[PDB]
Amino acid sequence: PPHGLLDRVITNVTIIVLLWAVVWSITGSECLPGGNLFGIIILFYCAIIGGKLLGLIKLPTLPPLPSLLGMLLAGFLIRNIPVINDNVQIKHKWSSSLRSIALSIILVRAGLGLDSKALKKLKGVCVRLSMGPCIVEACTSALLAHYLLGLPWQWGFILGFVLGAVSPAVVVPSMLLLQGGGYGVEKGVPTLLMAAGSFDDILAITGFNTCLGIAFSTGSTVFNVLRGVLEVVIGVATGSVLGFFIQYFPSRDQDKLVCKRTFLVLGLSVLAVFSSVHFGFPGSGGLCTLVMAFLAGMGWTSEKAEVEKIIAVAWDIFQPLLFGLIGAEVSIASLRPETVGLCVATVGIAVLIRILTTFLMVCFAGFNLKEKIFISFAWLPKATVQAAIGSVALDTARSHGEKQLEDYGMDVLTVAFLSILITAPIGSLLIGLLGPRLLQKVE
Amino acid sequence: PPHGLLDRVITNVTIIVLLWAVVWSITGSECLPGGNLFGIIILFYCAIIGGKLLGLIKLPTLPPLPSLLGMLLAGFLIRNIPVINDNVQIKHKWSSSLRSIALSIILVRAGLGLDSKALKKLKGVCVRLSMGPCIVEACTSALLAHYLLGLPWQWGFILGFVLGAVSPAVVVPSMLLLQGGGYGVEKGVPTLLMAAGSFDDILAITGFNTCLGIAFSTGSTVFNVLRGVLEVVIGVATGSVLGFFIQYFPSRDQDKLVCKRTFLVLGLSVLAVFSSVHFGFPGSGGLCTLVMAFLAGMGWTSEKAEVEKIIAVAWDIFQPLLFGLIGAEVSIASLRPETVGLCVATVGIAVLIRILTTFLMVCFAGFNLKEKIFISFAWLPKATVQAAIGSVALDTARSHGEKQLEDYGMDVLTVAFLSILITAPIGSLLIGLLGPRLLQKVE
Amino acid sequence: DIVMTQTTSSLSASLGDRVTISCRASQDISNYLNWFQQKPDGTVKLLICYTSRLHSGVPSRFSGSGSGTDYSLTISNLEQEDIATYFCQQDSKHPWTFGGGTKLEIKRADAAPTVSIFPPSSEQLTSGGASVVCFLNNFYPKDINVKWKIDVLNSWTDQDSKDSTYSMSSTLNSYTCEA
Amino acid sequence: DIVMTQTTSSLSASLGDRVTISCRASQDISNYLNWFQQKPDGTVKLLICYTSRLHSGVPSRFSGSGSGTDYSLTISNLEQEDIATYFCQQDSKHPWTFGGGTKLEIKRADAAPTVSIFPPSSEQLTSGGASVVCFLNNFYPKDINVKWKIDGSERQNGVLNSWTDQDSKDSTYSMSSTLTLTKDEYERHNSYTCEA
Amino acid sequence: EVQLQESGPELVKPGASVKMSCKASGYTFTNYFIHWVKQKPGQGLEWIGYINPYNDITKFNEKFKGKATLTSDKSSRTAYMELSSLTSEDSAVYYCARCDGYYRYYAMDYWGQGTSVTVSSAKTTAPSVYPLAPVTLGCLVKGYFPEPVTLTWNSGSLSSGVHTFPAVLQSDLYTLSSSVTVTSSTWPSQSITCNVAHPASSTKVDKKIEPR
Amino acid sequence: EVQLQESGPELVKPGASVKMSCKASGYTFTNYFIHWVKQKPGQGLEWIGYINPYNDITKFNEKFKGKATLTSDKSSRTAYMELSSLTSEDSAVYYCARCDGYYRYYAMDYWGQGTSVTVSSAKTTAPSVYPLAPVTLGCLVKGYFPEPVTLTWNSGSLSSGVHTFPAVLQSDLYTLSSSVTVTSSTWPSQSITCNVAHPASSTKVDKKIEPR
Ligand SMILES: CCCCCCCCCCCCCCCC(=O)OC[C@H](COP(=O)(O)O)OC(=O)CCCCCCCCCCCCCCC
Ligand SMILES: CCCCCCCCCCCCCCCC(=O)OC[C@H](COP(=O)(O)O)OC(=O)CCCCCCCCCCCCCCC
Repeated sequence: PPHGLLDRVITNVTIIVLLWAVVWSITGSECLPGGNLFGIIILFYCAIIGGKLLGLIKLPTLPPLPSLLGMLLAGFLIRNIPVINDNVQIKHKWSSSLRSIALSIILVRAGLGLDSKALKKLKGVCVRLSMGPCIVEACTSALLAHYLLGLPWQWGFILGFVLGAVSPAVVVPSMLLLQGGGYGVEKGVPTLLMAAGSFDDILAITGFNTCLGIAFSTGSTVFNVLRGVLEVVIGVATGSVLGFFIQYFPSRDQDKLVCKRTFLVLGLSVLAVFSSVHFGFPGSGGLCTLVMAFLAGMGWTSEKAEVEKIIAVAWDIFQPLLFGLIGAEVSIASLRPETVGLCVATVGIAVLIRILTTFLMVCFAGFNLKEKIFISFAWLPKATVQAAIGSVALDTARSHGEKQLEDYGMDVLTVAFLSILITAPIGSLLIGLLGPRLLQKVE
Repeated sequence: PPHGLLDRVITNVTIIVLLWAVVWSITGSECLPGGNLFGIIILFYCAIIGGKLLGLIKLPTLPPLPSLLGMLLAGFLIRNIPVINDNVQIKHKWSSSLRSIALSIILVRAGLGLDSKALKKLKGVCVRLSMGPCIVEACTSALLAHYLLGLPWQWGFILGFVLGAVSPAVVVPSMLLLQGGGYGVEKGVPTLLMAAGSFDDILAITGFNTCLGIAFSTGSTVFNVLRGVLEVVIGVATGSVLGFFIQYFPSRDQDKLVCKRTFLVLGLSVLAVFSSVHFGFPGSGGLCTLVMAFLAGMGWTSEKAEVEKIIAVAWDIFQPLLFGLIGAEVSIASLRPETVGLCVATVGIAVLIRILTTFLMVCFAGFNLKEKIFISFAWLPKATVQAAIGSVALDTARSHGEKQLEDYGMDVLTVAFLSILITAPIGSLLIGLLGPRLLQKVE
Repeated sequence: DIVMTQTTSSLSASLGDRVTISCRASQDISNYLNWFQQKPDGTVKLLICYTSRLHSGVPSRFSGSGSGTDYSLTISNLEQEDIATYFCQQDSKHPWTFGGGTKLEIKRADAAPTVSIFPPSSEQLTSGGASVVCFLNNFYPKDINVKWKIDVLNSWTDQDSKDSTYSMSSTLNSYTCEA
Repeated sequence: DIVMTQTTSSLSASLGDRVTISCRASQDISNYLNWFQQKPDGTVKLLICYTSRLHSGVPSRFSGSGSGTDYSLTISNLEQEDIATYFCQQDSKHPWTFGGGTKLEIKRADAAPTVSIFPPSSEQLTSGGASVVCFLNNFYPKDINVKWKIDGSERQNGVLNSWTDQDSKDSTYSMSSTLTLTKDEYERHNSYTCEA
Repeated sequence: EVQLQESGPELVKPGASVKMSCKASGYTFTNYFIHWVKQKPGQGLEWIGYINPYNDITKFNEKFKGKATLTSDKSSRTAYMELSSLTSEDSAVYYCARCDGYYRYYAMDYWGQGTSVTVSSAKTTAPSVYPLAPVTLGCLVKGYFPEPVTLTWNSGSLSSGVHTFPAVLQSDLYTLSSSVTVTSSTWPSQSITCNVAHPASSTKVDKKIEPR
Repeated sequence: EVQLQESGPELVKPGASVKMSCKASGYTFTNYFIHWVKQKPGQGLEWIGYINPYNDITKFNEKFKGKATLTSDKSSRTAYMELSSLTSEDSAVYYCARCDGYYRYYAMDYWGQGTSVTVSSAKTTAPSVYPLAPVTLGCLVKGYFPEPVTLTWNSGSLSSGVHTFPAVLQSDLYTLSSSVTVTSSTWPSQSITCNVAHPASSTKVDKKIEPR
């Protein structure tokens, strides 16, 4: 009977073909070239295959390249090869929804994986790490843009803020892997990085929104600033109430305890994210999910392990979708060689300054030199916020009908895409490498 | 802390509300009154609640009423109460797809649960039980319709054939429950009833189609008859190849063996059903699913138990949907007292003759009197085919623009609905009652 | 398709007698000859479904007898609100077809039109138009003849509700109008 | 509302000189003053994007100089295929506004129209109409005037004029005038004269 | 009770499209068929087609296949008919009636109020009053596009002899004509005038009719 | 090579609606913007609006807001414009041009061929040809609706002096006016008769010119 590599490959290809055929039979034209579901399925498969292929290649001393690069390249190729792009189209609504769901899953994972005892003893450190680097990188990015790119100050700051938020989708999985091996959980480095990861897109989005309002002279800056404070407050409050709720009611006496708990956390996080977006407070959803998951994990001292295992499986399913869609958002039109050199220079210098500032922001936290270096190099990744708000400035400029503002929006979009491309894979690789070396393993 | 009944009810209501809220947040208007998803979710919940409520009530000696009655009544009320019906609308495509998926699930369950050794020793018995009763009940139903209802002979036979196919959705679950307790698996009664269950709609549908063609003088009868033989042949062939395939390739050496096997069987069955419907051979899908599942189970001598457990969970999820939709298909317009008395009389006499004929068809199979009686009373249920093809004759008559033929189609539809209502619950109850008594338990 | 024809397009009747509108099918109608009544103001109500099944709320005076292919509708006694146009419809076959309708004129003694002639107004001549008008009204029955002895726009009035008469208006140096 | 004004609607040019089309904007567009060319057959091609950035494939003779709010397009030398209508467009603001257009007429010696007379034919009257047409052809430049001396009197109603674009061979012009009048009006006159 | 209300009279130009609505109240909308009947003046009614407002299946008379498009809205309880490429023939009154599709003896049994559609080219025009004198007298309102002139006389002249003949259309110009009958002995001095009240042009013209 | 093809000339009645298409080949359709420009005769061009054939966001000039409805179909590779409630002033040529939305110096680099739209109510009519005599002579084609006339003379007649003035509206009666110049010595027996070939009415008329 068949066995070995041939059996595995035949089973996998049959499963892929069968999934597509089932979807086509149920739906019909929607799962044929030019259809939404066909595009989604093809993007999913291509992202998975690219991740695996990139993981396979390891010629030099360094470990294999991350699957993030494979997924991003798969999406990029699907978008920027005309023949494939014509037959692979995904509605914007579906892409946004899938990316939001992936964000919810990863935020739940991060919240469940935090350590309460460690998080208690590093409070100021987390605040500094979440605030300082973003603001300093935004300021220096605006300074660079005003000179290399010629942008005015308002647009320079729009660029800085849209280039100043790290992606939990890149940081959380790697730090969770490290925490699984106990590689740095003696001072709480994984907890510090996972906690601060989710509070960095409320300072970035708020700054970007207020600067955009100033640039287009629309509305008021006071309300735009206060929106961020309100987002923080309502996120914390909703997360607290929901976490204390699910922490108690699903009780040890119920039969399907694990299934009910996982459904509750996942559904509540997804509902929080989507409803917050709907009601005009985007960013309180992530904080609410983080707080709720953290409190629920505190409630289930050790019974949460199965919940996080199921969520990890869900994340393994959803990561290819997220990163393939992020890659598909970018087009070679933005990355044209007219001025791409200066955009790359600005992104590079901004990243260097961000690393330098992150090193300084953790100086007085009691960490050793190696931990400081690891934290500095584990805080660069930038994937999700940049893709979410990358083209908003250009769209607003287009709506207003101006032409110079369109040029500025084009520069902002180019910078965002370059930052994603040259920061997500390098950051993931650097975390994977420097984890075992610089962090003190525990038993 | 909370515990007991209050905790269970609060958790369940919160889960229900959370599911609806998550779907609404993701989708939007589609999960609000008058929306498709809102209707589907409300129908699902109402069917579940009705099933549980009906199961609760048991005043007399007989056990509690079946959940089928609760689900059917939930769908019926949702359809026939104007205020609820206005806000609860489900697209016909979605209803058809969900019913087909439920049929696929139950057919897979039946196929996996068959016994090869028993099925070998009762071959003629299965053929007789699948053929005789359907044809005799169709003939007697046509005879009754021609006199009580005044229908011509062609329409009488259309009625007989649309009233002559039992539902595996009602028979298979009960016989599987009996087989779980080993209540009749010494001569193979559960296998006999489950096997014959999925070959009774190829003859019924074929007879109905040919008689409809004769009545409307469309096409040719030869091709309509040959379609059934072709359906049988291609169903058997496709089932054989697919079953021998999945019986071997997913190997003992693979990690996620159970998950891959369950996905393979379910996806292949769903694909078979839907593709057969699409290509114009409706009915070969069910036979293909039955044969494929049977052969796969033969391949996995004892490792299939987990697969059927997962499929049983899926069926527990999907049964409320199937029966709620079936109930929602019927409207009080058909069940008007103009001539409902004669329709009820015809259905009743046809069912009595069906029982009498089923008793005779198993006379020479070696069964004892009690087994013969149980088989006779376990072969009446009629739920799925009747709802699928109940209104086809009326639709064809409407399309042709005739008026007398519309009257005949109305009579056919009334008979189909009455048969469903007064046969599915009685049949389920009778199986549940007579199982333990008439069947010889094994250890 | 089936063509329904009604012999009489204007059934003259009194206010207290029995009338019978007859509808004749074309090929064959089993009993599918619904009857409709349309009032002069334009409101149409269903009277009888399936040959004789009197509809709910319709007065018992409406007896829809007649079967086979010769169909009929009868009014036991007439009343002022029974004057309308009655249509016979068939739904036996696909394209539903209505009859030509029947108007229930009320009987009265014959009259003679006034046949007045109005030469175009002097203001009209200065305007540029030249339209002569003949006004002959308060006549009965509908049978009239228009002729000119000169040296066309024709409009009729509905049956007068008070005196059950009719009016004719016609439009076009010694101008004479005769009829 | 950045309405763009081109001072000259038709500038005469020889076949070997440097022409300069001037376009001015009613506002301050920085440099977004794309130039377009439309040929007589109706084909329009982009010429110069962003003031002076010559487009790909366009001959080097075109130079889009000019800045501020007063731009200009220049032809180093005039070719026979250069004869067309040139539009200046601005995309600085939301409503993209095009210029009035400029027509390049080839300069030549001044001519005089033939101004022939054509009284309505017998078919006109039998048909039920009466049309008088003047045929003055091969005149230069386009500076012409149309007038009528019907029985001495001048009527300014019922006149149809159709012009012919610059002649591609002799660079001349043609004027077509047609008058539709009542038959009775013609019946009272027999001598028809056309002057210009 | 059950009542169907449809849109009001509409004016269209030839080659244009018109969408008329029919809103039903007093019963379950989705449980009945909606049938459309066109009654051109002079001729009797004539079936157009129907739509099932439960699954939206439409059957059309082969004469109107293409000319009419039937749609329905469950939420609004209204059914729409879309008429395309309107011509002179398409000008008539259109009815919507319901019909129980699952009753062995179904009929219409409930009709709308009518929806006059006029396909013409002219636009709003002010009516012209032409007083007429030699007993009787009328003002013979001349051409006007909009239909509802609502011609009326002063109170007192409406007692008798007020035959108001219907506005006959001709050359896309409705030509109403009225007359008033009064004894000759009562016409030495008349203070009677037909007050034309064309609302579309809002021209409340009187044009006092005088003896000639 | 990249080119855009639009629909042919179309004639519509006033108040109707017209759809015009623009099919783009030679490049990635969804990668550029589709801009619509209307050029009325005599006047200059007028920017109507644009459609982004990647996510379907349209920007409209305030003047043409409501009058135009822009849509696109990636599969069909075409962009459509809707012109509702046409008018005599909506009769003009319409262009579709692409523009690179993500280039800092974008413009409309490639244009369509034009789509003449005529909004009138007349109907196809046979042109009327009238021989003209006193040198030269003309035909003076009279009223006719469409412009496929393509007036021509016999072979060799068009050698010189064949000025064919453009067709003029003339109250929905288009009218050419041709001329032929020949010497007197060559006109004792003239075989030069203009052959009007209006194909819409297929009225191939000759109307031999006679030497009055
Ligand atoms: C608790 C309720 C759970 C019920 C199930 C939820 C829906 C999933 C079942 C899908 C069948 C109904 C919709 C099919 C699409 C349609 O009919 O209609 C097809 C429609 C387009 O036609 P419409 O005009 O009707 O919208 O396409 C869609 O809208 C896409 C819908 C997304 C889901 C399609 C893919 C479903 C694949 C599910 C595989 C199931 C495997 C077996 C599971 C055990
Ligand atoms: C392997 C691929 C799996 C990817 C996931 C499949 C799709 C399920 C995710 C839904 C999000 C995208 C579509 C949302 C509908 C939309 O955007 O668009 C909403 C559309 C209507 O708008 P459109 O015009 O775009 O079709 O509605 C629909 O078509 C209904 C689609 C059926 C599915 C809706 C319900 C999904 C609920 C899923 C809950 C997920 C919980 C978390 C899981 C871990």
